[PDB]
Parts: sequence; C-alpha cells; structure tokens
Amino acid sequence: TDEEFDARWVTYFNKPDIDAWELRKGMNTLVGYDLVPEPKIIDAALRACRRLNDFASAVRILEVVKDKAGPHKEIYPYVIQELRPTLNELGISTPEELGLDKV
Amino acid sequence: GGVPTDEEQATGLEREIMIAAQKGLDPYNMLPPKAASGTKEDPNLVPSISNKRIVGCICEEDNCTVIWFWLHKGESQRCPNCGTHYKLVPHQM
Amino acid sequence: PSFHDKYGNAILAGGAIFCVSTWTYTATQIGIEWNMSPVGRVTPKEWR
Amino acid sequence: ALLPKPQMRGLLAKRLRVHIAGAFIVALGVAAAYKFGVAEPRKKAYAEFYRNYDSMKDFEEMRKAGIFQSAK
Amino acid sequence: HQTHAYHMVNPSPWPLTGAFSALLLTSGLVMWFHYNSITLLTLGLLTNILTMYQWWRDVIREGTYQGHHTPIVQKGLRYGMILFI
Amino acid sequence: KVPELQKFFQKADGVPIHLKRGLPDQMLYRTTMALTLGGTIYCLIALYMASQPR
Amino acid sequence: MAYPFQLGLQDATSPIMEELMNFHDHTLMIVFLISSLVLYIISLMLTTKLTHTSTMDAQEVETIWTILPAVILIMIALPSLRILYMMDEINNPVLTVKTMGHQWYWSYEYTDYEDLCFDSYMIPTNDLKPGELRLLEVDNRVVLPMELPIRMLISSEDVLHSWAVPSLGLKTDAIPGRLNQATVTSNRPGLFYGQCSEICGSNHSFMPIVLEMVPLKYFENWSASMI
Amino acid sequence: VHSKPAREQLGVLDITIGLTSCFVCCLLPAGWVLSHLESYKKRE
Amino acid sequence: MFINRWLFSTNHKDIGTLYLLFGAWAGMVGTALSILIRAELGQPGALLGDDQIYNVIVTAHAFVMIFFMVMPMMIGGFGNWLVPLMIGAPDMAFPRMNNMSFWLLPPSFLLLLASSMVEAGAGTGWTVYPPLAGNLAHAGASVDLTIFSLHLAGVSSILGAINFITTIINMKPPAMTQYQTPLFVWSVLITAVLLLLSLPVLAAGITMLLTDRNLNTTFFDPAGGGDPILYQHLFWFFGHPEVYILILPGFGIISHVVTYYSGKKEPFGYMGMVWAMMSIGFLGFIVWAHHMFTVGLDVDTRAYFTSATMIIAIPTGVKVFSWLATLHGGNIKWSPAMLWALGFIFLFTVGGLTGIVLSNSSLDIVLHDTYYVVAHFHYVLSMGAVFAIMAGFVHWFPLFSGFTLDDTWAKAHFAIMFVGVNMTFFPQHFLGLSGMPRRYSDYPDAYTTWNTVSSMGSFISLTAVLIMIFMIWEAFASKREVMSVSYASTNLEWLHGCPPPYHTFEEPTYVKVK
Amino acid sequence: HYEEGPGKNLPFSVENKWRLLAMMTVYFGSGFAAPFFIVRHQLLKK
Amino acid sequence: SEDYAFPTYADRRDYPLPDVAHVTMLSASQKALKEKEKADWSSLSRDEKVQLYRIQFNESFAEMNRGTNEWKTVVGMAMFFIGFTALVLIWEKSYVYGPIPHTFDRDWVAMQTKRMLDMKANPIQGFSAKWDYDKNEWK
Ligand code: HEA
Ligand code: HEA
Ligand code: CUA
Ligand SMILES: [Cu+2]
Ligand code: NA
Repeated sequence: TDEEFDARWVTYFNKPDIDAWELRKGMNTLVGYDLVPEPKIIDAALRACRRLNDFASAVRILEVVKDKAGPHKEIYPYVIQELRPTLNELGISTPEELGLDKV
Repeated sequence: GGVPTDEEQATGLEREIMIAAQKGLDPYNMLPPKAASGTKEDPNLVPSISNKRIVGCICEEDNCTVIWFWLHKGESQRCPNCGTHYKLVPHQM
Repeated sequence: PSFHDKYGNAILAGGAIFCVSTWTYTATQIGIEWNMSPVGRVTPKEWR
Repeated sequence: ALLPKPQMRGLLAKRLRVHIAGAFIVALGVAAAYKFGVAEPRKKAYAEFYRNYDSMKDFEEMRKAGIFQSAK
Repeated sequence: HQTHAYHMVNPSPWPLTGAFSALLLTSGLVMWFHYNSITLLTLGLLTNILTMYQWWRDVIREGTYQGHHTPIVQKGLRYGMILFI
Repeated sequence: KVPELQKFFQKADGVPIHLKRGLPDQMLYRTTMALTLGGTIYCLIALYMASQPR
Repeated sequence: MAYPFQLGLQDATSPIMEELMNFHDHTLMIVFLISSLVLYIISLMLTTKLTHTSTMDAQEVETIWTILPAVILIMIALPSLRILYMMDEINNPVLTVKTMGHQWYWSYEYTDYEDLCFDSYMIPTNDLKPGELRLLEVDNRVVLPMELPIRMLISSEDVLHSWAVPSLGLKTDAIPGRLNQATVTSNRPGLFYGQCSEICGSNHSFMPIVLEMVPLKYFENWSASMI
Repeated sequence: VHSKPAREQLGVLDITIGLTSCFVCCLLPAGWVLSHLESYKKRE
Repeated sequence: MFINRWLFSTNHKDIGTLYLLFGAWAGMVGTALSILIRAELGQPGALLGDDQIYNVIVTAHAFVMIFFMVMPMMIGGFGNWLVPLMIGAPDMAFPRMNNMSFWLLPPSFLLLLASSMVEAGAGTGWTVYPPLAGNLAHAGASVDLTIFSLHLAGVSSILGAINFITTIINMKPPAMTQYQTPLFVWSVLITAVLLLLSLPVLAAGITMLLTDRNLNTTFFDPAGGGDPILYQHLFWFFGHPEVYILILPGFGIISHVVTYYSGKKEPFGYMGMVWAMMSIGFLGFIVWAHHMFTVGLDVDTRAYFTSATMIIAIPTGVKVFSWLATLHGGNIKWSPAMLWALGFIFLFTVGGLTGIVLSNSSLDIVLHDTYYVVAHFHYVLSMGAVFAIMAGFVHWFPLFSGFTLDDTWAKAHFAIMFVGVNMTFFPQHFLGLSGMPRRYSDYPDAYTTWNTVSSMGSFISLTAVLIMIFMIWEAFASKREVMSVSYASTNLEWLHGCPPPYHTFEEPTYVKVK
Repeated sequence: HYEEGPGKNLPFSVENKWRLLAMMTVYFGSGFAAPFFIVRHQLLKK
Repeated sequence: SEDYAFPTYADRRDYPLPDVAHVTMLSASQKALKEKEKADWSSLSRDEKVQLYRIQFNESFAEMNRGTNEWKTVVGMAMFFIGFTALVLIWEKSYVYGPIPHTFDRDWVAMQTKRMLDMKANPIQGFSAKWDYDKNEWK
C-alpha cells in the first residue's frame, strides 16, 4: 500500500550510505510513478542532498515537483508550505525566487 | 570401420571449441554464463580480452526490455534499474 | 536569438498571402470546369 | 494562512477515467447526431415515397417524354 | 580477433554470378518461348550448373577444411534445411 | 588428404577462400565473370532489340 | 445514375438495396463511434502534461478489452449473415435473362420463347445523340419488367467481365465457361446505369449496362415488336 | 537526440540552389515528355 | 576495392544500405507511375489516347510498389540493419542468400521494365487474371516477363525469409528466449513465416499460368476443362498473407518508435502485443476469400470468411489499444517521427475500418473492384505502411548515415503528406460511394470534382517527395553528427554509435545468469 | 582493413557537396524520368 | 574518439537527473565555489547559486520546455509549398492538358440535367429530390 510505499521510500532516502548515483536512480523511478511525491519523501530527499552537498539536484527535484503539479498549480504551494522549516534550516531557496522559474 | 572421429577430423574453430568443451570451458559463448552474484563483495564477472564489452541484463525475472549497457575495464558498475554488479576481467585468450 | 522569433512570422505571413493568392487563382482565374452541382441556380431546357 | 490537502496520487487515473467517460459520451453523441441527421431521414423519405407512390403512373409521366426504346 | 561462435563470411562475388545467371536463365526461357533461341539457353543452363558447382565447392571448403561450423551454426543450418523443405 | 589440404588452405595470407587453389581457380573465376557479364550484356541488347519494333 | 457532388452512395431502388444501405448506415455510425473515440482519446491524450513511465501491470485489461470488440463485431456480423440469408433466399423465378461478355461489349438473350439474342455496344462521343450521357448510352438497352424476380445468367466469351449495376447495386463476375445466377427485383420505372467491373483490355471504361424498367405488358409488346 | 552544429552550414543561397536543383531536375523530364505529347499522339 | 566492399558484400549493414537505395529508386518510379495515372485521370477524356498503355502503367504501378520498395526497406533493409543491432548478432547466419535476395531484386526490376518495353504490354492489373493474361487477349511476351520478374522477386523473398528466420532463432543468445526480446524479433519472425508459408503458392500460380501460356496446358482455360477460379483462389491465398506481410513490420517499427518518443522504458502489454502478432500471422491464411464475396462462391463459405475477417479484425483492435496504452502517460517530446506515428495509427485505423465495411459481404457485393476498395488500401498500405517507412527512415537516419535529419523540414513534410493524402484519397471514398469500377481511364462526367481534387492532392505528393530528395541532399550537405542519443540503455542498436562500424558485436552480448 | 566513419559507409562519396549534389540529381532524375521514357516509348510504338 | 563509452548528458524531464554533469572541466575559482558548496550552506548568494546550477547541469525545465514558433514556421512552410504546388497546377493546366470534351458545355449540361430530372435519377435524397416537378424549380 501507499503507507509502506512511503515508508520504504523514506528509509531508502534516509539510509546513511546514500550517494548521488543511487539517489538519482531512486528519484528517476519515483518520477516514473503516477504520483505527486509526498512532502515527507521530498523532505528525506532534501536531507540526503544535504548529506552529500547537492544544491542543484535539490532545486532540480523541487522544480520536478513543480512540473509534476500538472495543469493546476496549487500542489506546489502545498508542498513548499510544508517544506518551509526544512528550507530555512538547510538554507536552500527554491527557483521561484532564485530565478529559474522564468526563462 | 573407416568413419573418422572428431578428434582426428574436426579442425580449427572446431578444435578449440571441442577441446574447451571436453575441459568444460566456454571461451566463445556457446552457453549462457554462470556465477550470478549481484552483491558488493562479489560482483558479476565478465571475461573478455578488450577494454570494452556489451552486457544485456534481464535484471528482473521474466522481463520484456533487456537493459543493455557498456562495461569498461575498471570499477564495478551496476544495472541502472535493478542493481546487479559487473566487473570486466581480461583473460579470454 | 533564434530563427522562429521573427523569420517565423515573416514566413507564415508571406506563405499565407502567397498560397491564398495562388489558390484563388487556381479556383477562379483559369476557369477550369469543376462540373459543380447544377442544383439551385442552373436551369435546363428542352430536347427531343 | 494554511491550505487544505489536495490529491497527490491517482490524479492521472481519475483524469483518464473521466476523459474516457467523456470519450464514450461524445462518441454516442456523434452517432446520434449522424443518425438524426441522415439515417432515419432515409427511412422517412422512402416511406413518404412509397405510401402514395404509384410506379405505373410514374412510368407514364416519363413516358410522354417519348424516351423509352421499348415505348414509342 | 573474433570472440563470437559464429562464422564470419568473407566477401564473395558468387551472389553476383548467381544473380545474373538466374537473370540469364529467365531471359532464356522467355526468349525461347517467344523467339526460338537455343544459344542463350545453353549459356544459362551451363552458368547455373557451374555457379552452384563452385559455390558449393566454396561451401565445403569453408565447412570441412576450415572448421567454422560451430554446432550453433550447424543447428541453424538444420533450421534452414527444414524451413526450405 | 584432409589435414594436408587444411594446412594448404590456412596460410593466414588474407586472400579470400575462393582463391586458395592458385591459378586454376582464378582461371575459372575470370572465365565465369567474363561469361556472366557477356551474358547480361547480350540479355540487355536482346531486350533492347525486342523493345524496338521492326 | 450518378450525380455530381455525390456525398453518399446511390439512392436505393431494390428492397434488398434499401436493406443493404440500412446495414451500410449501421456500419457508418459504428465507424463514426470508433473514429470519434480514437480522435477524442488522441487529442486529450497528447494534450496531457502528466507522465507515468513505471511498470503498470498489463494482465488486467484482457477480459473487457477483448469482449467489447467481440460484441461490437458480432452485432456487426449478425446483420451480415442475415443479409447473406437474403442473398441466398428461395427465388420465385418469374423471369430469366442471359448475358455474355463478348470481346469488350455485351450480349443479351431471351430464350424462353422465340429465342432472341442481341449485342450491345458503347455509343461513341462523336456519334452521341444531343442530350445523352457520356460513356453510358447504348444503342440497345437491356429492358426488364416491373416487380418480377428476374435472374441474370451471366457468362463471358473470351475474358471474364463483371455485370455491374450500382443503381441496382449488384455486380456479378462473368467468368468464361461458367454462368452465374443473380436475381434482381425493382419497383421504379426508367433507366438504370452501370458498367462492367473487371479489367478486360483497351476499352475497359467503354462498356456500360443500361437497364430499362417497363411494365410487363409493354415488355411483351416490345418482345413482339423486334421480331 | 543531441547533435553537433552543421559541419558545412549551407548559406541562404546554397540551400536555394539545392532546393531549385531538385525541383528543376524533376519537373523538366516530366514536362518535356508532356510538352511533346501532341506530336507523340500524332501517328506517323 | 569498391567492387569488393559494395558489389561483393557479405555484411547486413551495407546490404541494407543497398536495399534502401533500391527502394528509393522503386519508390520514385512508382510515384511517377501514379502521377501518370492521376494526370490521365485528371480530366474527362483520354490523355494517353488508348488506355492499354494506361493498363500497363497501372499494373507497373501495382507491381513496383507491391514488390520493390516495401519489402526492400520495411522487411529487407530495416530488418537486416536493425535485427543484428538489437539481437546481438555479429552478422547474418545466411548472408549469401541475403545477397541472393538483394541482387536478384534488380533482375526482377529489369524484367518488369522489359515487360513494359514489350510491344504488347502486360495490361492485366495487379493480379494476373486469366484469360485476360491468356493466350488470346494478351498474346505477347510482356506477361511472361512479368511472370519471370515475379519469379525472381518470389525467390528473393524465399531466401530472405530463410535468412531472417535462421537469424531470428539461431543468432539469439541462449539464456534469453523469444519472449525476452522487443518487437523487431517477433515482427520480422512472423512476417518471414508468412513469406515462407505464402510465396510458394504464388510461385506455383505463376508456373502453371506460365505453362498455360507457352507450352499449352489447360489449367485455367474453360474450353478444355480449366477454371480461372483456380488461379483466383490460389492467388488470393497468396494475396492476403502478402497483405499482412505488408502490414506487420510497420506494426513492429511503429510500436518501437511510439515507445521511444513517448518516453516509455517498456512497451505496455508486451505479451498481448506478441499474442496479437502471432494471432494475425496464424489466422491470416484462412481469410483469403474476403475478395471472393461476389464471384459465385457458396454462402456458407462467404459467411465463414466474413466471420473470419471479423475475427482477424479483433487483434488489430488489440494492437491499436496497445499502441494507445504505450502512448499513455509519458513525456511526449514532439519528434517528427512521433507525428508520423500519430498519422499512421489514425489513418490506418480508418482504412481498416473501411475494410471492415468492405468485408461486410453484401457491401462487398455492391463495392467490389470499386474506388472504395482503392480508398481502403490507399489509406492502409499506400500511406500507412509508407508513413511507418518514413517514420523509421527519419528515426534511424543517424544509424544509417551518421548524420541527423532536419526536424523542421521533416514535420512540415508530415503536414504536406497529411493534407495531400487526405485530399487525394478521401475523394476516392466519395468516388467509390458513387460507385465506379476500378481500372478506368475515362470516367462519367459526374466524377470531375473529386477526380480533380485528388489530382491536386497527387501533385502535393509530388512536391512532398521533392522535399525528400531535398532534405536528404541537405542532410548529406550539412553532415552534422550527433553527440548524444536518448534511451540507449533500452536500445541496443544505438549503442555502437551513429553509424555502427563494419565489425559490430565481435564480442557477443553478455547476459544475466538468472 | 575496411575504414569506417559517418557518411563514408555509403556507396557514394560525400567528399564534396556540389559533386554529391550533381550525382544525386542525375541519379534521381534518371529514376524519376525512367517510366516517363517508358510510356513515351509505347506511345511512340502505338 | 568514440563517446558512447562515457555516459552522455541529455536534459529532459522524463529522466530529469542525468547521470553525468554538463561541464566536467572545472576552473580554479569554480573549484573554490565547489568546496565552499561542500562547506556550510548559509553563506551562498544567488549568482553563484545559479552559476553552480548552470555549470553542473545545462538547463532547467521552467526554461527549456517552452512552446516555440516551430509549429508556426512548419505550417507556414507546409502551406507555402502548397502554394508552389498550386503554381505547378497552373503550369500543367496551361501546357499539359488539352481541351475539355464537348460534353461540358452549358447547353449540353442543361441537356443532361433535363434528362436525369426527366428520369428522376436517385429521386429520394440525391439529385432529383431537391427539384420540384410541380412548379418546375429547385427546392
Ligand atoms: C496492408 C494492406 C492491407 C490491410 C491491413 C488490409 C486489411 C483489411 N482488408 Fe484489405 N485489401 C488490401 C490491403 C489491405 N487490407 C488490398 C491491397 C486490397 C485490394 C485487392 C484487390 O485489388 O482486389 C484489399 C482488398 C480488400 C477487400 C476487397 C474488396 C473487393 O472485393 O473488391 C476486402 C473486403 O473484404 C478487404 C478487407 C480487409 C479487412 C476486413 C481488413 C482488416 O484486416 C482491417 C484491420 C485493420 C484495422 C485498423 C481494424 C480497425 C478496427 C479497430 C481499430 C478496432 C476498433 C473498432 C471497433 C471497436 C468497432 N480488403
Ligand atoms: C504501396 C503501394 C502503393 C502506393 C504508395 C500507391 C500510391 C498511389 N496510388 Fe496506387 N495502387 C496500388 C498501390 C499503391 N499505390 C495498387 C497495388 C493498385 C491496384 C492496381 C490495379 O488496379 O490493378 C493501385 C491502384 C491505383 C489506382 C487505380 C484506380 C483505377 O485505375 O481505377 C490509382 C488512381 O487513382 C492509384 C493512385 C495512387 C496515387 C494517386 C498514389 C500516391 O499515394 C503516390 C504517393 C506515393 C509515395 C509518396 C511513395 C512513398 C515512397 C517514398 C517517398 C520512398 C521511400 C523510400 C525511402 C525512404 C528509402 N493507385
Ligand atoms: Cu468488360 Cu471491363
Ligand atoms: Cu485479402
Ligand atoms: Na482520362
């Protein structure tokens, strides 16, 4: 079910021996699913990207959530508004003010 | 009698493959390989002569699309979807 | 910084006027017999 | 101040099922439009032809034209 | 050096010889059936007979004198034979 | 005669397999190319005269 | 007769042809159903901004995805077998008439009593009467009476043709050495136009069949009027 | 499919030359036969 | 050196390149023949005077685009190019008969042109109906030249089929079975089976018609006990299997290109995909008399054959739903070949639906040898199959040359075909509804509207093939190379680079032990 | 050994754009014009 | 020479994180900003943020998946060579085609018009249906 789905995803993203290649594989096969990812899953991905220092892949998966919001753009405000403590204790900003949302 | 046997008649590539068969070796891929091991300490070994090699992994059971990629002589690389490990080894003389 | 910003609209406008002009020419100016439907406005007359 | 929880999962699934329902309803609408346009008018025009149609009298009124090879 | 267990076929003009030989034979049959010639027929029959002759001589040469016929290739040959028959 | 014919063939000299014999096989080679090319020229000229009316 | 800017098929004359065009229109709104389905699916399928490239299971669509085409094709095919039953129905042989495809033209025979055979050709464009159809008018039109089951007995002399009347909607293939029976009924007077319908040489477009519905009393007056 | 820039970037005029050449090399043969059709029809 | 590499070739890549160039040859000859037909049929009256010449050019049209480019790319060139590059084969098992097939194709082409050069002219249509092709109506050599050209094309297809099945089973790595591989294997496998199980009937037919003509047997002549229905039955027993030969490799390549450009890592419903393929191959033999709905056959046979055509229409619908399922839910990048794919699926769908309408038996009785049948097979094979052909041709053009093709001109071309073939062949639909028989040069006056607008559409097809000659020229002129290709992990054929080298797969593919 | 590369694995040389243009135009001109010359030949014969 | 060996960059939203970076060559100050990136995250400003993004990967989705005028220019080219096609029609109508048959004159088409109206050809829906036989004028 979705509960054990998200549980195995957060354990996969919070294993201590994560590196960029296998988190890339996990994120790509997460994108391949038919779902907007859970904010807890995005939170775990941001902790992993904090652990091995990937600003650009982190903002890339943020804008991946943005383009996965689809034809309606209310999902991304929800995702960020649970992500506000996480962004300001990792110090990361999102493209909507760091200047990649536009052309 | 009068009918010759393989060890006196069959020559060339027949000789290498038949002597390899009677010693129980497959140096020219007549049979599927063995020693399946996807773990870190025991990767999947691929014999070769060159730096460069094709692999195609059926990396889940009863799969449609074969995951093909390229092995180089160097560090072990893995399937991008399942996670079976691969090394190249230069001894297929 | 591409071809489709301004050359694209130039090509679409020029091709538009060129194609509509030559197709009104083919439809009307030669006067080929299309053998249109003679209903409505085309009238017959008597024969033996 | 705060936002409610919208759909994360099954979004394309509900989109596709409502769109194939729309596909079925627009297909039956297209067929009903084609029917009401041309199909039963064929049946009708045959009916008002043949309920009062008299084929022999039809034969005389193109026979006064004097066209028939068998009828001079 | 090759690593696969399959016979690498070297370039051959025998396809060209067989192709124009078959064309000559077909032209002979129609030329005889419509214009009564014999010489082109004799040329066509001789060139097919020789073409398959040293074609199959080349086949035996690469088969038993070279040993390229790995049993994978041999069972492929049996597949070709049963499909032909 | 199989092993001596085999070591007669595999000199590893790089010439293709239809030129393992020497002069007689190139003799037959050259005469078959000559006869097949002459045959196809004679076919094309015969078809051209068949095309042209009398 | 065919008219310019003809959208659909010829209007039916025979009752079998009115049934045939009813089944035709049945197939037509069926094909418009499925064409509307594929267009709406492809439009609202390409206009989607959502991706799903995971392993979606495929062994869950078999039963519905195979029973819906099965039922739609079976209710297509049931009127087809029914109309084949009205193809091979029992005839009441009111009249017979033979035709032969002679070499690029037609021949017609009434051999029931005072045997009559005649040949029909194409009236040329230069020799056309003022006010006749191009490529259709024939110096000897074949003439048949009102509302009688009449069997065309078709054959051909030296090359197979096809007796083809789209204004009665029947085309039947005149094989040499083999006569085929095709019954016709009609209910409306006048001229009815067709062709032959397989390739048979260098005047293939130049061989029509024009058929004249008259009352049977005037038909027998005609038959007495030739001979 | 990522691709390198054209090794030989055909200039504005060059493209026209190739385009016209194809059109001309195709229309001329057909038109030539069609133009002489009237004399052809005539049986001598 | 050139005579060794390209004349004396024993490699499948260069044999496929030769196949592609010969197919371009035959395709241009065929479109010129179709333009001769369309220019004669543009105006009421006779452009060519006698229409015996019209019959000769329409049967040349039929022969050249049924036998001389469609197998050469779609089965021949695409097959021997890609099948080793996706199986793992270093080469053909049977390259000398790959070379039989290719190098006996131009003798067949030359004998067909010789049949045209014959004073009589083989004016019999696509099919070789006796006694139209008999000793009296066609007393001449042209029919015999066509018969021997079809002999050479037939044996070309036999040896190609033997090579393709031998490669498609034998070259496979042993651990992977037939159900572990993508759709090229199953597509060319089932089509080579259909070649092998259909072509000998055609060869038999042309042989006994040949001895009917020349050395005087009476197999089809009813004056001494023959029957034309014999040749009819056997020739359509060939014809519809050859039809599904003309439709299935397009299915395989179109599924591959839809999976590629929809971004799918795996084509959905693969088991159902291959099941539909083998169902079509296994059932296409016993549906041949759907052309027999008006000859005089028994109504039990007619009912059985129309039921069988419904049953063969079922897995085509499975195929279409499988295509849409593959297209479902992906990153839809707008490649020109994906547009070719959309045009193929929609227009082939409506053509096959018109065929279902035809296979309604009494609808065939009113619509036999009619322009509606033309509208059928001219949406289906004249344009559906070739849309698959250009989709593959612009899809694997770097694999074939090493250079890319210009997408702007490519999709503008998909538009120019789109409008051209619609305005060409939908009027034929109108014409078949009006109801004239096929093989006509002069028509009644009421058909002028649709005839003229189809003539304009055919000239649109002319300027389209001019864009083909142009874009191949400019692609060769720019000769720009790729730097990266997508989905090479799931595409074996793109792994060796663009183009693949002379010796590919020297070391065969390593496979999982499982 | 055979030498490979992009474009040079094709039977016609791609060494010059103008020469390749000339070869392609004359080849495809012959291909397009062959059945025109055919139908011309039979209407000469008839 | 061959570059299918090393995994290749390809930016698309289906595989949104490619395995390999865009600019593998890294300068001295670029190495300095990379080790500062490896350091604490509270001292990074917007311009080096966007420059490190653009030097590790090429494009971002919100500026690459944009609808350009490529559809405009290709439909323009399509109907532009449609215009050239119409010019070809003009040329071939002027030079290739001969006279119309005499069967299309206005008096002659009136002759057959009266003919098939007198025959009541397809009088149900097709042609004679739109004609009245009482007032002798089209409906
Ligand atoms: C590739 C070529 C091709 C293909 C696929 C087909 C496919 C079919 N053909 Fe056709 N056919 C030809 C090529 C082809 N044909 C040719 C060349 C001739 C001329 C021979 C001659 O000269 O006499 C011919 C002639 C021909 C006739 C001859 C008419 C006559 O006697 O004059 C008939 C009639 O039965 C027929 C029927 C069919 C049917 C029923 C199919 C089916 O297989 C169609 C299947 C394809 C589909 C796309 C199905 C669509 C259905 C769905 C998508 C399911 C969804 C629908 C619902 C849910 C209702 N064909
Ligand atoms: C594939 C087969 C094919 C193709 C493409 C076509 C294409 C066309 N056909 Fe076809 N036609 C037949 C097969 C084909 N036809 C057959 C089998 C018959 C029956 C003959 C008979 O009656 O006996 C027939 C009959 C036929 C008639 C007979 C009607 C009659 O005489 O009563 C007419 C007339 O309108 C016609 C017209 C056309 C037109 C206008 C095109 C246009 O679409 C022309 C456009 C074609 C192309 C654009 C070709 C595309 C190919 C390439 C671009 C090359 C690709 C190669 C590489 C990329 C390497 N055809
Ligand atoms: Cu008689 Cu066609
Ligand atoms: Cu069939
Ligand atoms: Na004409």
